[PDB]
Amino acid sequence: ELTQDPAVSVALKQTVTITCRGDSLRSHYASWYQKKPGQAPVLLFYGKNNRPSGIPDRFSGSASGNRASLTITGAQAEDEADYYCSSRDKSGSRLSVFGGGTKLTVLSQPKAAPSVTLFPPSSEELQANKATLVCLISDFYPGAVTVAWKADSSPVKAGVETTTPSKQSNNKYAASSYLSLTPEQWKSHRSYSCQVTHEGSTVEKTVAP
Amino acid sequence: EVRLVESGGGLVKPGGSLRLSCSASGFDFDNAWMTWVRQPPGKGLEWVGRITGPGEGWSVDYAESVKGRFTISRDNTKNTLYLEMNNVRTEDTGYYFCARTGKYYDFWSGYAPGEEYFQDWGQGTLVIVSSASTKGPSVFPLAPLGCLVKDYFPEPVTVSWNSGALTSGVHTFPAVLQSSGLYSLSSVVTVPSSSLGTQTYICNVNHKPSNTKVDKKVEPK
Repeated sequence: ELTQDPAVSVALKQTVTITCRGDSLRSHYASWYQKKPGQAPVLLFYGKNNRPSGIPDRFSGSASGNRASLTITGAQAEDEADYYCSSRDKSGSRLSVFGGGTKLTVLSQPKAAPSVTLFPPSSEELQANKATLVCLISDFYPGAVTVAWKADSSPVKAGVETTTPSKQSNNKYAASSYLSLTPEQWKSHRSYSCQVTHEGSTVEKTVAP
Repeated sequence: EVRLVESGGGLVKPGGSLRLSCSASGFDFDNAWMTWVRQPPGKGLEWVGRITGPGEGWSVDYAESVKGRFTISRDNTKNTLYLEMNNVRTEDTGYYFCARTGKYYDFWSGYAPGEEYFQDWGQGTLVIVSSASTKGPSVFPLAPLGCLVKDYFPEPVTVSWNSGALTSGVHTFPAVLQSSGLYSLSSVVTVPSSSLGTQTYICNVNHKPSNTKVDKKVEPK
């Protein structure tokens, strides 16, 4: 009912506008919330030009037509978060809804390519009639990767579990992807590959029985 | 000075029942509108419901996804707000927040429909609706090096190398939550290639919920 772009990135001290769209906004105000992992959401803006005290002046809102926008003029590193619009779900209704949410990435580090390590199934695991390949990804920035698995240059579309990237101590990111396989498939193919794509550049590691 | 504190979260099986509570101080709780909001891990915020004050007869509205299963009530004498969850499903998993709800409206001009905004929040309480049982990990070596800690519930596990002697170059990756409802993680250490034969590298895995302690030696094929 309320739709926002899932992801946007801004450079430090630059200006970014996060927009919420929906039919209810033609007649209803929207409120705006900042959400960081492990912390309660924070009200940033509501109604017609209302900013709670304690919210820095770089946050401001606007509205026209069927859209509502939150603008950050001069993004800071601490502004990296998820941002949600909220409004009535429709006219004549007592219910409220949140938009899908926008993950704002504030580019606070130089771009860094991921280091990828791929491990084959253990001999002990195979003796247990199981096989898993472990694709470990570390030291990349920003924190977004796409992982693709290939079975002899053929895409594998089952048995893949991938983490969302999590911040390392050195402010780069790490992630992991696991491919579950029967021992038969692991020996039915000559090689298996983990393809990590980051910022348009692909890093591939390969293992074989 | 405004304080909100949620409690009552925990592990519940599908179909079970749960009562969350949110205690409040620092404002006129008795007359305040109060809203429940939830967030599934990794997903967006979801409006659950809201209980009004005296001016609206203490009426309650619910999201359709919880209507008929959740009930919101208040005990003004105790400054406590409640969310009763019955017949919970896996989709009910998430952090649950209570929010003091403001009203943006001008009674005397009537120029706009009233807006509810959430100005103060508690820290949240975590509810996990999972049918998963306590399960110890299977620990597999990752040959040249690391350790694979597979299929455990619940979090956490602890991984150390050489009984804590090897702390340099050790990267323990965050666990993955699989569709099965079980966790897996890997811990990898970077070592000198020449030191392989000289030094024996063992990883220590501890999973206290399952009374599982595994020491796995990692060595080349």
